[PDB]
Amino acid sequence: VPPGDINTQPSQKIVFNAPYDDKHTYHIKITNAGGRRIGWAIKTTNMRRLSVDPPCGVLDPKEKVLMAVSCDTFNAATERLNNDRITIEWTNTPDGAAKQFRREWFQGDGMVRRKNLPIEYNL
Repeated sequence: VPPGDINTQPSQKIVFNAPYDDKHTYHIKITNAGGRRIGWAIKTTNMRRLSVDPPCGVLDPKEKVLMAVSCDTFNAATERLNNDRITIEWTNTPDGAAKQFRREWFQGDGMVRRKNLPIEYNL
């Protein structure tokens, strides 16, 4: 069956504040707003600058995880600011699955749901 939804905080996007002369580490609360257990994974678009940790996990119904999105120093006057975003994928976990993330959940026949959280740089 299709995966239920998640809630994230923040909900629509993530904003990083100048100054960018130091590394900053923001968070994201991901909550599983559905009726079944889900496995989830995270990407970002700019991996020399931006990071994610942990890059995946499992989440029972109503269960939450706090996730760290890091942003390294960079010259905000000079470098790319524009098409960055975080991407969360999840799917329902197979029947009788353990609570350790398995990439092959994402690969066989099934459904994958995603949500993007664009990054904004507040200069």
